[PDB]
Amino acid sequence: IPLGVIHNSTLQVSVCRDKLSSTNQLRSVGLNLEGNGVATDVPSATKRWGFRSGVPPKVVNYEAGEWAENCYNLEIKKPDGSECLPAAPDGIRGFPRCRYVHKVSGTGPCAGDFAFHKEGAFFLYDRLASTVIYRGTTFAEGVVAFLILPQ
Amino acid sequence: IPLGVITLQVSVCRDKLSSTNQLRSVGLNLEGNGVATDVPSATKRWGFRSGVPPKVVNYEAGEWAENCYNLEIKKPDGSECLPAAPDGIRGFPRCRYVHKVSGTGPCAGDFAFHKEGAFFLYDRLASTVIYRGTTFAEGVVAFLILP
Amino acid sequence: IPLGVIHNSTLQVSVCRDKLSSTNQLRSVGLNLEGNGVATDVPSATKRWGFRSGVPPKVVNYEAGEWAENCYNLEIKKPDGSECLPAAPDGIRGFPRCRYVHKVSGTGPCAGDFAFHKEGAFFLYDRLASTVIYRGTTFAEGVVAFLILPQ
Amino acid sequence: VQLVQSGAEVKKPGASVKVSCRTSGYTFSSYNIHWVRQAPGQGLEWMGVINPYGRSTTLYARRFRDRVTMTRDTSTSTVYMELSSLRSEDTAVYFCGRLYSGAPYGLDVWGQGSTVTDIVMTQSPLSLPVTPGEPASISCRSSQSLLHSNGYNYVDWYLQKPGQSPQLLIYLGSSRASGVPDRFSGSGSGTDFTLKISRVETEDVGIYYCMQGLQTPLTFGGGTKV
Amino acid sequence: VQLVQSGAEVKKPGASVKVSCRTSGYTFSSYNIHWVRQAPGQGLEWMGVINPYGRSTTLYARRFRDRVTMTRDTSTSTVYMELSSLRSEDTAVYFCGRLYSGAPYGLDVWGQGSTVTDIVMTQSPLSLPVTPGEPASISCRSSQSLLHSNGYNYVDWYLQKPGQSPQLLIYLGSSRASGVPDRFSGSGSGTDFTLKISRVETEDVGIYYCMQGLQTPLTFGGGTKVEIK
Amino acid sequence: VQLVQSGAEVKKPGASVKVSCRTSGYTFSSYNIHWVRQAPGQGLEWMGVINPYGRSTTLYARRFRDRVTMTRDTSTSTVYMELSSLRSEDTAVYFCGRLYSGAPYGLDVWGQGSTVTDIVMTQSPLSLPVTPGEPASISCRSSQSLLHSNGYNYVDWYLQKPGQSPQLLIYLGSSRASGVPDRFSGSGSGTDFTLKISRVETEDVGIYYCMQGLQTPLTFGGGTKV
Amino acid sequence: QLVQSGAEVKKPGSSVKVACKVSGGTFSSYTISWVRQAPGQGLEWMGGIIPSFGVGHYSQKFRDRVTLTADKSTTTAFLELSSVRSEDTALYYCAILGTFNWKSGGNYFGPWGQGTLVTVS
Amino acid sequence: IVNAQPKCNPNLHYWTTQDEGAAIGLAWIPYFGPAAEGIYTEGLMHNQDGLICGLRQLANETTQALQLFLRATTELRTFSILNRKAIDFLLQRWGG
Amino acid sequence: IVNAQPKCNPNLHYWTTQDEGAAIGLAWIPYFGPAAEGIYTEGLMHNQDGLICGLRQLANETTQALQLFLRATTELRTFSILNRKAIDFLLQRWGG
Amino acid sequence: IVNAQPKCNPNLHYWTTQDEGAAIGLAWIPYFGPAAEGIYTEGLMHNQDGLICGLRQLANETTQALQLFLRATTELRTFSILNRKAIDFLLQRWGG
Amino acid sequence: DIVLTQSPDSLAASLGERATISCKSSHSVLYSSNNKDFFAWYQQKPGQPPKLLISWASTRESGVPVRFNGGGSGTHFTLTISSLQAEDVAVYYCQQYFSSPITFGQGTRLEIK
Ligand SMILES: *[C@@H]1O[C@H](CO)[C@@H](O[C@@H]2O[C@H](CO)[C@@H](O[C@@H]3O[C@H](CO)[C@@H](O)[C@H](O)[C@@H]3O)[C@H](O)[C@H]2NC(C)=O)[C@H](O)[C@H]1NC(C)=O
Ligand SMILES: *[C@@H]1O[C@H](CO)[C@@H](O[C@@H]2O[C@H](CO)[C@@H](O[C@@H]3O[C@H](CO)[C@@H](O)[C@H](O)[C@@H]3O)[C@H](O)[C@H]2NC(C)=O)[C@H](O)[C@H]1NC(C)=O
Ligand SMILES: *[C@@H]1O[C@H](CO)[C@@H](O[C@@H]2O[C@H](CO)[C@@H](O[C@@H]3O[C@H](CO)[C@@H](O)[C@H](O)[C@@H]3O)[C@H](O)[C@H]2NC(C)=O)[C@H](O)[C@H]1NC(C)=O
Repeated sequence: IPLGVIHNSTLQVSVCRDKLSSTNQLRSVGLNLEGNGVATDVPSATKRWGFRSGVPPKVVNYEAGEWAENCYNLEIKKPDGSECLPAAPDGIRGFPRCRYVHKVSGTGPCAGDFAFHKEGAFFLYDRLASTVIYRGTTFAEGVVAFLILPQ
Repeated sequence: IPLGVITLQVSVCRDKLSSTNQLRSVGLNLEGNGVATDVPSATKRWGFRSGVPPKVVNYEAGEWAENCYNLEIKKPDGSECLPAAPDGIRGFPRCRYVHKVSGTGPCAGDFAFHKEGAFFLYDRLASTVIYRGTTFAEGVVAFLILP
Repeated sequence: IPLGVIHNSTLQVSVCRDKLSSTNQLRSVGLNLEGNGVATDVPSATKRWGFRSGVPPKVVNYEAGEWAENCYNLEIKKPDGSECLPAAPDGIRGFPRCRYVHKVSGTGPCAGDFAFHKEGAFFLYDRLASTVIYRGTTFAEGVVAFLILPQ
Repeated sequence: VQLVQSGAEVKKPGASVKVSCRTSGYTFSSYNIHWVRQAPGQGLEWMGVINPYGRSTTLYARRFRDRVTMTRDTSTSTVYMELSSLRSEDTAVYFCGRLYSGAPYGLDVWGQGSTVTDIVMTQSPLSLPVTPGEPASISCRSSQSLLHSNGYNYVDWYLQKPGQSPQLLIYLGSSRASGVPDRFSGSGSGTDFTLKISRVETEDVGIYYCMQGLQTPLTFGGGTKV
Repeated sequence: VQLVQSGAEVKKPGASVKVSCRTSGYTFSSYNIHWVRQAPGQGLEWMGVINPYGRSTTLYARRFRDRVTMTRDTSTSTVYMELSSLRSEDTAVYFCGRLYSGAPYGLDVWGQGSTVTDIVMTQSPLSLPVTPGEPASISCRSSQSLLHSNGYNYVDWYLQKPGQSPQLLIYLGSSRASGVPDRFSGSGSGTDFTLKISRVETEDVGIYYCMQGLQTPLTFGGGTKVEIK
Repeated sequence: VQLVQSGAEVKKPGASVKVSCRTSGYTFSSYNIHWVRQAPGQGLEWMGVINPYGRSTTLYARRFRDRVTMTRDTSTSTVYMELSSLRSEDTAVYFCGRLYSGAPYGLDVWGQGSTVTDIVMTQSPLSLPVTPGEPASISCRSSQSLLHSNGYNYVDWYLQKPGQSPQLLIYLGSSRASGVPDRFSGSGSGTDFTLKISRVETEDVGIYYCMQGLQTPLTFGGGTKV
Repeated sequence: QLVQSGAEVKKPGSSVKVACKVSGGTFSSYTISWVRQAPGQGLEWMGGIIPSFGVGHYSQKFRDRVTLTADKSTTTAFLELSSVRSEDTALYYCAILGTFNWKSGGNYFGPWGQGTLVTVS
Repeated sequence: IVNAQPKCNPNLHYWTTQDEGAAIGLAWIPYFGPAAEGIYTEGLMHNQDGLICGLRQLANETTQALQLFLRATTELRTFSILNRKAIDFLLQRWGG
Repeated sequence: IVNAQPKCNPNLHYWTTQDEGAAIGLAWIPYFGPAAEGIYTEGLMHNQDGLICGLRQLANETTQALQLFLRATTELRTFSILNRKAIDFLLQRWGG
Repeated sequence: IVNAQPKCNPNLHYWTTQDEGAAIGLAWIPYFGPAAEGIYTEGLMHNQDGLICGLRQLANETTQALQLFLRATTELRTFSILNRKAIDFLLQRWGG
Repeated sequence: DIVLTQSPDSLAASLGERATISCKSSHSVLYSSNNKDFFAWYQQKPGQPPKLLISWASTRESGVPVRFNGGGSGTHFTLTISSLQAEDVAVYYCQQYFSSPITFGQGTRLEIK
């Protein structure tokens, strides 16, 4: 994993010069995909979620995030009415800083057990970043990056 | 998280940390502080709250509990107020006497926290919420660096 | 917990020269009993799994494993027709690489909350050695060891 | 239990005022200290908060940020407050409290010291001077409800006895602090907060202040003289 | 975005060969570099894969293990192959391509190369000579179904003009690549994959390939060379 | 599988006794080493247990605690016990025991050494006249139930030949050890157990001892003659 | 689909037998379950049997006073109360009701029956 | 750290729970104190076009590593990646 | 470590299981092993009145920091705090 | 490493998940990715038979320490044994 | 045992309105690895054996109109009668089959207002 040390004013990926004094100097930041100039409307964003089966979801916490101008909430059902998404396990909640929530509802049949991102990005819930969409709870789309903060 | 090193000093090159077994976490009960342990006064220290996740910490050693509480309460409609006991949670092993609770009627929320601000010990898993059907003792966790 | 150290082709059980450059080389390897002089037939092996109660199951992570010529899938049924093996928890699936799957079943008189191993070994599963048998998922009986790899 | 602070000092603008609040009789790190500013006749305004526990953390009011800094020292167990660029209006009396970090339990103990240079709340009846022996009521109203998930209203009430420090009467909805006569009582319904004095006594002269503890800043009401 | 390869070279069977591929225009650290060999009369064979990531991990075809080595350099953002003994059987042009490591989006850019001394997919038609302006159909058959649990078939179709680098036509089963005319239309049954050429023009004559990305080794099809006749 | 204890260890009142016990033919680290005492009297006493593995954790009885120590030889593969505060009552014959740490599968083989200065269990006959070509039965009862959650019975029976080191007869209820003829079968359930020699041959006579392993401190029965 | 016999009146403190014949499907491996719909007092699952194993998995409250049998000779499930009391006047249904492999012998569900009424004199 | 993004946001607004201020004043008893959404503090970091608009490309470049690490491991909820990185750093220099 | 608590209890009967020598004898295999509640070593300190209720005062002091830390993190069961303490310790000592 | 084991297999055919060889091509994005069984790299160890028998014996010897450690620990799924070993090593060497 | 409770004991709504029935289990009945949860709703019209309305708390049975909707997780489960009809008057029953013994809720009587 590319660890990004901070210079006095800049960033360098990675030397006895680089020093850190405790674990609090290690900061995991979650940056939304909207900060990368990506389209944010529902029809274009919905195309970035697909359905797959045979791969388990893995979740990684992140310490800090950014405000989400548009954060998404998903609740879809195939016409049999079954909840295609997994339930949100305890310890996962909505993304805590959102300007406006898109309460997307869909009828698209689920060919796979889980729904993954098509860009390799993570779904942000609270202080956790997972690889699968969860029912009801509001999530952002973003990536987790590791840094060292200055003394 | 204040430390304890050994006289007791709250934290130096003088005090080493030789091996990982030196670190310990001790679940001292409130009994030593001198708090009353009768049922109706004890019930006052627990309050029902909504909107806070249940947090659990691990302690490695405890103290014999003169009284540990096993709470089983029912909402008036019959639904259980306390959450179901999660996995890996068992009762506090070394009670001398158990003060079972038959029920308190109305329950204002789902989680019951301790108003004074002490953990519920369980078995080597101190938690902030009261779980159902498991014998627990009130107490607080300290961290030490042993010789 | 003893730790193994290698010079070129010999293993030394835990010298200042003994060095470990990074955590990546620390490897936990799980080896099957197929080559440990243990009869791999169904009824000879079935005697080694016995039912107990009142003991919590425990799980350990092993990074690497050995191929299994004989691996067992258990779906034991109580005499009344109920199943007594505990449900497989999340994150645990079958042993990855096995040649022949023994679908052993029908052992009526199981009279315990859990099934433990009479020899002391672990059930490997998928990179998760367990001290208990979980229902419906294939496994192999073996042991888990920890090693520091040479640089 | 007893709290003291630096005596009144006089200075001219364009400089700094430095004050201390010495403590005694309690676990120093346990209690937060709230600094409050009282302009003469203008009620009370929450200067800021400091909790000496562990690594010190200080919060200031947004109206007076970048012009104040409080810091505790544990050797002599004293909290020091520094103000800079003292405007003319800044001449006011200064108070330090001993709020409990555990739960909102009011500010039982206070100090005495002056110098010379959101959830809005209202006090609808401005002042009710009445002949002693008459029950009286005081009303405080807030824009946003003070109900909390645990079911306790964090409303507080204080009495400013003439020329003294604020005195804590009703804390945490309707509970009564020790050392307070039982004539004081109140009801908190979560949106409007009422206090019923059973019979006005000569000691009850003074202005009553309502306090919200749910969210920072800890705004104070105008106060009612009774 | 461009890829350049090493110049023309002729070596002794004893002498090894050193072939350099240089990227330009994109983040070199993310895109896989795939190396393929075009031997006339045998179509193409996938030489290997290099991942220009920090660990610089590599993979080689079984037939070429232990004889070919691949190494990247981030200073020039380049990749290098060194062989061991270039036999006369290997007198074939060497092709460098870049593929997004994030998904089997198909090989995008190609080079030229010059070196001078498994899932079997058989294309059913060997050749289709036809007059221009007449639609055509061409398919290749796979022994193992290439359908993925995702639902996207991982068959990729490429077109090689005579004496030029292979050009990508179809990726992800049926999606059309950037810059390709809308004339071509690919369809995938999951085991036998077909494509309709709307109208055949002079430029579109050449050899057609299907390569699968479902499971290593990435096997190329036999290649149907369509000429106007 | 060969084990030998130290030589004739005769001492004087108050002297220190350092007795050793060798291991041969088996893995030193795995199997635990229990040490027991047989006084001139018929009773047996469990002196203590040492686990050679790793950091060599040891356990001693509440009877002779902290009066005695045990120590492992990592390379010599020999365990030795030293007892200092010696007295006349301590004169006895000390014995080794090889118990599997994995499971109470019984004690495979014992040593023999001389020295000269709770789960209460009982046996029914305490003495039994015998006649050749006859079956025999001996009962053994315990205060606490020995039906461990496994369903097995942590009950053992050993024989001591006249003036000989004891031998392992029955372990885990009814599973006899290798080398014991089929005549020696033991049954039981829960509190009560018995050993029934299907036919006491003229050869096999001596003292019989009943053992429990459910809960330390490990205890021994009185013993019955045959 | 399942069939049953008619209503039955029994003196208190006697043995009542209710029969449920399973026609269609395969009697070898199904999960016969008996439920006691009390009139206006919800339901309760007395217990279930699999004809292959032949021993019913009685519920904790009905283990003492309920016996079950499954016979493939005529493919019928018989339920017998050891003793009968007035409060046991309720609709007894036989259905195919399973659990999470706790007693799953086939699918998790099946068709119910007409239901037998039992009354106490 | 070359910014290959189409458009990059020059400023950042970060919410963070790791401040030790959190419910500064207020309360810390869980029965009292803030809800699940009141812990967070916030700040506006727009210090330079070096850190910001570079962190985004750092995330683009580290997402592959994080995906491979998650596909390798078998623990559902990972919380010790930062601890593992700290141990790797500290142990690299003092290899002996 | 001065105790402001009303009661100081010099007696500290402590049970623990980290000793790893709790099951000397019996068995270590989980099948034949002891019960789940019989794996405990028991003792009493008898060191000092000031040390035991000194620990009690320390536990009062540290409960606030523990509550803050548990509120900050999102992991339900935080089994690894001693590892955090060791990392912080040795990293501030010999780090960099 | 003296085999008390009755029979040592002189070679092992192993599989690993930490190695990167499982997805050299293919893709990292889980959406276009291998199944749960494609995360495995094969390997073979005909050579070094004495090493393999010694490693068998090490596995035998370390079992009961693992069982005792698991029985004492309350955490059901322990993934921190290697991290704890790194702590123990480096703490032992550079602790004081 | 897993005891079930239904919060609306007798909910009545007029024609065309949205009808909610909540049912709070004592234990979790959502299987962990397979996200499927084990909870079923039964519509019993008086004088007829109950019919399985929805299984796994989400999937609608064959012949059942799309009107009937299911949702919820863990302990809390919800049955939604999207648009009440004249014929929908009946009793509704919870059933968990995550672990024996099978337990049914007391029942909700739904009738035209
Ligand atoms: C750690 O030590 C502190 C310092 O003594 C303990 O604080 C005590 O906590 C009690 C219980 O909340 C408080 O007493 C309060 O008194 C008011 C008076 O009106 C009453 O209304 C409340 O209901 C409550 O009884 C007070 O903060 C304090 N009391 C004393 C005598 O110190 C704290 O309990 C100790 N922590 C633990 C875990 O034992
Ligand atoms: C590590 O290797 C040792 C050496 O073989 C293993 O110990 C042996 O384990 C077997 C069980 O597979 C024991 O056999 C049993 O013996 C009892 C009598 O105690 C007998 O009644 C049973 O029927 C069964 O035959 C054996 O005694 C024991 N010791 C020896 C010297 O062989 C150990 O199991 C291995 N550990 C692992 C984790 O595989
Ligand atoms: C990091 O930034 C890069 C730069 O934008 C992102 O790459 C983008 O990746 C997506 C899919 O991985 C590309 O979409 C594809 O476009 C081709 C063009 O024909 C189309 O055929 C495919 O069907 C698909 O739509 C996108 O083009 C590409 N960006 C650019 C400028 O080419 C990448 O996603 C970013 N990573 C993260 C983690 O944010």
